[PDB]
Amino acid sequence: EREIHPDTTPVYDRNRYVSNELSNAKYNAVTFVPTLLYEQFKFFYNLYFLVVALSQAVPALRIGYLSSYIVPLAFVLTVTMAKEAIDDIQRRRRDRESNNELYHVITRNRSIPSKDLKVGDLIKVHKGDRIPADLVLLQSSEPSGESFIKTDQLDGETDWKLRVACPLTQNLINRISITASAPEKSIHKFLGKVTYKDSTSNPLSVDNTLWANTVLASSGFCIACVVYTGRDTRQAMNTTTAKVKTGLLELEINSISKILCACVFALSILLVAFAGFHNDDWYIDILRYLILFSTIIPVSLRVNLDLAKSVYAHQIEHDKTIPETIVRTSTIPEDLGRIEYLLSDKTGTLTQNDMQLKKIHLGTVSYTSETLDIVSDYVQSLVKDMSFRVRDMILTLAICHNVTPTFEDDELTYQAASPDEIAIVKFTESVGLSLFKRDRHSISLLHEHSGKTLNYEILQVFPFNSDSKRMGIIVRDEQLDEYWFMQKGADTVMSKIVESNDWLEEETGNMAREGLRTLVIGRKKLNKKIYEQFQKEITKYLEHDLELLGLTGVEDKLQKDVKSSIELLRNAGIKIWMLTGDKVETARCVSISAKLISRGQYVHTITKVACLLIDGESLGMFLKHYEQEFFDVVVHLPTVIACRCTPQQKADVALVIRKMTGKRVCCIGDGGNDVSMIQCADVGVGIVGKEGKQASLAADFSITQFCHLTELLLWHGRNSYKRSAKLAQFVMHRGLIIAICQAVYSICSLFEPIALYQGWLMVGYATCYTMAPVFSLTLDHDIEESLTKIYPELYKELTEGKSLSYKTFFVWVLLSLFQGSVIQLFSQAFTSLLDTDFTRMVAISFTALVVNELIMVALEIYTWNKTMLVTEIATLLFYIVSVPFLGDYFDLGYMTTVNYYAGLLVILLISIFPVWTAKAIYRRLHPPS
Ligand SMILES: Nc1ncnc2c1ncn2[C@@H]1O[C@H](COP(=O)(O)OP(=O)(O)CP(=O)(O)O)[C@@H](O)[C@H]1O
Ligand SMILES: [Mg+2]
Repeated sequence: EREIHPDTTPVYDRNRYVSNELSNAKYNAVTFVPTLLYEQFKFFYNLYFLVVALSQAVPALRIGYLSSYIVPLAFVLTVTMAKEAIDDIQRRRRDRESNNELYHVITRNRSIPSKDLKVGDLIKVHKGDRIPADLVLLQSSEPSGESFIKTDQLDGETDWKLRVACPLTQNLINRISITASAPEKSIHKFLGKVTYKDSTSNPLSVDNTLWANTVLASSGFCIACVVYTGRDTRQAMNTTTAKVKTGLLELEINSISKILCACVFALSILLVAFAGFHNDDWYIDILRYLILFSTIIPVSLRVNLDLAKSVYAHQIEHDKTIPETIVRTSTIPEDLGRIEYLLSDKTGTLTQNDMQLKKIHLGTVSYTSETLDIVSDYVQSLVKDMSFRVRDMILTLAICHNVTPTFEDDELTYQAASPDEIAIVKFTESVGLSLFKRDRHSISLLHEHSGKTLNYEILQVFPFNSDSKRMGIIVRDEQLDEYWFMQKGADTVMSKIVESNDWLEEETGNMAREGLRTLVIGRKKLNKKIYEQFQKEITKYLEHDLELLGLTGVEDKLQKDVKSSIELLRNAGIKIWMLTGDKVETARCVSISAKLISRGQYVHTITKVACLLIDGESLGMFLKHYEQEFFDVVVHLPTVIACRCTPQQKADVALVIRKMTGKRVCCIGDGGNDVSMIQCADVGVGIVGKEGKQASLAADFSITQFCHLTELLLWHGRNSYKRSAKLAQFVMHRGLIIAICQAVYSICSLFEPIALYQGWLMVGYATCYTMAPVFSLTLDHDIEESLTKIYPELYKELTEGKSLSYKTFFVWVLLSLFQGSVIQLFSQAFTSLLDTDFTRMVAISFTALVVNELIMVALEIYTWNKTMLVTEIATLLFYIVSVPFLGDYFDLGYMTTVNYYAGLLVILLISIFPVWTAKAIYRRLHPPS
C-alpha cells in the first residue's frame, strides 16, 4: 500500500523506488555458470567425461594430442549454449534498447528515457508506442474514457481489451492523487483508489490500469500515471524459470554409462594385473589406461543426441502433413514415443467448439430445431400466458449475453469471450428476433424483427466469474420504461435462490442424459428507488427472490474423426482417461457418442463426501488418504472418467501418477481452465483455433485440434525412439570394438596399450570417419507416413523396453567382443606380429575396422533413400585419399598387396556373415507388414 502524489516529484525521483532498469546477469553470471551446470553435473555421464577431461590436468597423464582433448569439451559446450546464450544475449539486447526508449513528460515538457521515468508522474503515451511500465489510466483521447489495449506479450491474451478511465478525472489539468496496494502476483486482478481535492474517493480495478507490456490503441494518446516500480511489476513475479525436464532415454543412457564405466574399469584392472604389476606405480597406470579406454564414446554420444534433437525438431516442423506446429521445449522432444496415458479435456481439444441449440423447454412445452413457426409468430406478435413467457424468454436470451457484433454485407458476425451465448444469439436471430449493434461500454441495446425497431439499455451488469457460475444484469426500457433484473447461470447455485419451484431438477436431468449441456434463466421486476440505493455502492443483496423463466439445451458437434483416432489409440494399446469439470450425465453421454466405450464395458459411478466414473471431491478423497490402493485400481482399468475437477486435482493426478509408476504420460489441454496440467506434464501440446491461447503458448507442443498428435505419436515418436536406440547401439558398438582392439594388442604385446593407436588416427575415427553413417541412420525409416494408421500395434513392442535394457547392453557388448576379437586375432596371426612391420599391422587393423563399421551401417538399413547412399561412399573415399597425404605419418607403408585385399575381404566376410544371416533368419521369423 502506497499513496501517490504527482506534485511530490523528488521523494520518488531520488530514491525509495525501483528504477526501470532491468538486469539479468552481470557480476553474477560467472556464479551462474556452475550451478546451472550443476544440474548437468547431477547426471553421471557428464560427470564421467568431465572427469576424463579433468584427469589430464596432472602434468603426467598427457597420453594423446591436445587436439584430441580440447575439441570434444569445447564442441559440447558450444552446442549446449548454442540454444540458450543466443536467447540470453537477445533478451539483454531488447532489454537495453527498451530501457532507453524516449517518452514525453507532461511536467518536464521533454522526452526522457525509461531509466529517468519514475512513479506518480503523468505521461501521455501514444497509439504507435507500447506502454513502458505499469500505469493507471486517468485521462484518454476519447471523451468516454474507454480505449482498447493489447497485451500479446504481457499475457496470452490476443484480442483487444476494454479499459475505461475515471469519470471524475477524465474531464481534467489539476493534480490528482492515487492510493495503491502491495505488490501481488495475480494477472487478472487490481485494486486502488483515487483521491482528488477535498478528499473525494474514487474506485479503481483491473478495468482502469495498464501494465508493463501493454500496447495502446483506439485513441491517439492518453494520460496515465505510473504505479509499480521496476521489480515491483508483475512481469518480474508472474514469470518464472522453466524447470528442467528429464527423459527416460537419457536416464537409461546414464545407467548404461555407469555400467560401461564399471566394465572398462574392470578391463583396465585385468590388463594391469596381466601386465605383472610392475613400474611400481599402479594407480597412474590404471588411470591413464582408463582414460585411453574412455575417450571415444561418452562425448560422441552427447553431440549425436543433440544433433538428433535438432533434426527431429526440423522434421516435426517441416511436414506438409503437419501444418503449423510449434515445439517450445526442445530439451526432451523424445518421450512422446513411449507414452501410456492420455489426460485431456473435451473443450476444443476433443470437440470442434461449434455450438447449436437443439431443445428448449418451458412450462411442460418443448420446442426443438423443428416447429419454429410458433416461436416465429410469437416474435412477430411481440410488436396466451405461455406465449408471453416464450417472448420474455427470447428477450432474456437476446439481452443477458455479453456478445459483441461486427457488420458486413449480410449474416452479421458475432464474437465474445464465451461462445455459448454466440450460439444463443444465433438461435434468437434464426427465430426472427435479430439483435444488432452493441456498444458494450455505453448503454445501448438494439433489436429489430419483422416489426418495429426496439431499444433498451442496461442499468447495471456483473461480469461472469469462473467461481460464481453466474452473471446478472438490470435493464431499463425506453419504449415502456420498466426495470428488468435478469440472472443467467448454473442451477447448482441459484436453485435455492430463485424460488421453491419443482420443475427444474428432473428436466435438467432429462436434458442431461439427452447429452445436452444446460444453463438456466431467471427474472425479477424491480423499481427505481431500490435500483438507486443499490447504485449507492455485498453480493448477497443483489439476489433476493427471483422467478424461473426456463432453460435451454445446446449441443456441440464432436471433433473431426474422433472415432478413428480413438480406435487407433486402443489398437496401439495406449491408455486414455477423461478428466473435466463437467456433469456426470453429459460426460457419459459424450463419451458414448465419441465411442470411448465399446460394447459391454460396464460403467460405475462414485459419489461420496469395465468403466468407472468418479466425482472431483471423491477423486480428492481417494487421492487424499486412500492413495495407493486407488492408484493400483486406476492403472489396470482401460478408461477413467472424472467430473467436477478444478485444476489442482488435475495437477495432483499427474504428479501422483508420474511418481507412483515412473512412466511418461501425455497431458493435452487448452484454455485457462487447465494451465497446471501442462506445466506439470512430461509433454504439453497446444491447441489452436479456440479462444483460449495462453495455455497453448505456455505448452511444449502445438497441434491443430487433435489429429496431428496421433501421427506425432505413432509415426514420429516410434521412429525417433528406434533411431536413437540404433545411435546408442552403434556408438557403444564401435567404441567397444576399438577398445577391445587395444586390449588384444596389449595382450599380444605387453609393452603398452598406448603403442597401438595415438594421434590423429583416433581423433579422425572419433569424429570424421564415423559420424556421417550415424546421421544417415538418423534419417532412415521403414514405414511410410501414410501406412502408420493401418499398423499401430507396433507400439506394444516399445512399451516394455526390449531394445534398451541390461540384456541389450550385454548383447551389444558380446557382439562387439566377437567382431573386434576375430579381426584383431586374425590380423595378428596372418601378419606375423613383430616390431618392424608394426605399421602394417596397425594400418590393416584401422582399415579393416573402419570398413567393417561402414559396411555394418549398411547392413542395418531398411530403406535406400537417394540422399543416404552417398554418405558412406564419401567417407570411404575420404579414408582412401586420407592415407597417402593427409595423415601420411602414422602407419606408412605399401599395403597394396594382392594377398592383402584377399585377406581383408575374407576376414571382413567372416566377421559380417553371421550377423547378416542372423538378421535374415530373424526377418524370416518375425515378418512385419
Ligand atoms: N461464463 C460462464 N460462467 C459460469 N459458468 C459457465 C460459463 N460458461 C460455461 N459455464 C458452465 O460452467 C461449467 C464450468 O465452466 P468454467 O468456468 O470451468 O469454464 P469451462 O471452460 O470449464 C466451460 P466447459 O466446461 O463447458 O468446457 C461448464 O460446465 C459450463 O457449462
Ligand atoms: Mg484450460
